[PDB]
Amino acid sequence: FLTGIGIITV
Amino acid sequence: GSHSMRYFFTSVSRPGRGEPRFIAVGYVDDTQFVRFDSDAASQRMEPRAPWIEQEGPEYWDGETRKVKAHSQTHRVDLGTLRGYYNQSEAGSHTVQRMYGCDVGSDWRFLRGYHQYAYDGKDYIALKEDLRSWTAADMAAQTTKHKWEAAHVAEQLRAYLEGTCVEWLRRYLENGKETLQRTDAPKTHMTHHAVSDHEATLRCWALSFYPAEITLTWQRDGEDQTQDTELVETRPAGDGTFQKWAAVVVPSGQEQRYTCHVQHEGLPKPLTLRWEP
Amino acid sequence: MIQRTPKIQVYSRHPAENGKSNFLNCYVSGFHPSDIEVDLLKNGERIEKVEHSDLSFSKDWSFYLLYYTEFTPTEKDEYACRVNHVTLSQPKIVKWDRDM
Repeated sequence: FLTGIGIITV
Repeated sequence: GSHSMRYFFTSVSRPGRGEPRFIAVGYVDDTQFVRFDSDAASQRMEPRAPWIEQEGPEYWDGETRKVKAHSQTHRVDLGTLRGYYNQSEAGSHTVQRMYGCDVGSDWRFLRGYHQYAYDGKDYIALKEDLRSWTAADMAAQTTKHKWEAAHVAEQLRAYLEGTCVEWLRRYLENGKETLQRTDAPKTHMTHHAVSDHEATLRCWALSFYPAEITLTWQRDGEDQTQDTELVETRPAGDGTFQKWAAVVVPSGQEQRYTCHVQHEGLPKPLTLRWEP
Repeated sequence: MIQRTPKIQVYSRHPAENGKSNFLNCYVSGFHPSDIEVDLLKNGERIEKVEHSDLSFSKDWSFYLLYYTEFTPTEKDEYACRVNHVTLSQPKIVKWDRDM
């Protein structure tokens, strides 16, 4: 279940 | 009785103006179950295991949306990383990301992880404490600063501690037949006279699961770790694994050699001798 | 820019008894970068319908794929896996041995 938060650009 | 769920994301840029390829795959243990490929026709999270198909219309939107948002951020990362390392727009470059959670024999949180690589090497990694960052070069540090300021660690943390474990469970429960099975190695031994002097003995472990295993030859007592040809464990293509370990020996001395097979799926570590 | 040549294993899904239907597998791993080319061969010519798993990778960031197609091993027939990658000068052929 992919996280919906915590992924933003470097 | 430990389980994990991991997602793995690869984004590769193309020369020039061409769109980056995005691939995502998800795993519970050694079992993959979802994938996404920018190159493929659907444009969706597609199921890769039978038991994940029990999930409904909404589930597939959620993961489709979320995987596209993951892709949009990889698309932009590549642009930024191509800048932080002042690299021409000519060459291909790879971003990889991995994150996931582990529960133990009793389905409670054990550990989580989130790691990011650029060009085949560590770039930024979430620490074990899940609260702070290891940065592999002053470019990662630019990121580290950006990610601190947006509380990225606490965000992934919450995920890893919450929904990640809760979904792992649902999958463990709904793919019962696949995921919480233990398959001991089916073993055999082969022998081939490879000259007058010597012979090859080859010890095989077949159709085992999970993939973890140890095949080691010994001669008499002390063991042969050095004179052994061992391949790395490998998928059978039907959800199980194969491995083998071989040793070359003097013809008529093969009874002196013994193969040791350890695997969660064997109550006792098997030992094998060429017994034709 | 790390590069790593693929390690390559060619083996069958089930133990080979010849004249029986089986799966010829080609496992390429430990490679970087991702772009890779894999042909399953029968007597040095491409087997028609080859399928592969979804690109994934290991903790060391190196990649792995598994290619497979259905085949029926014989005495006469030579199978092999042929691999290419930026790390290689010419393709690498790995012949299939029923006991490897």
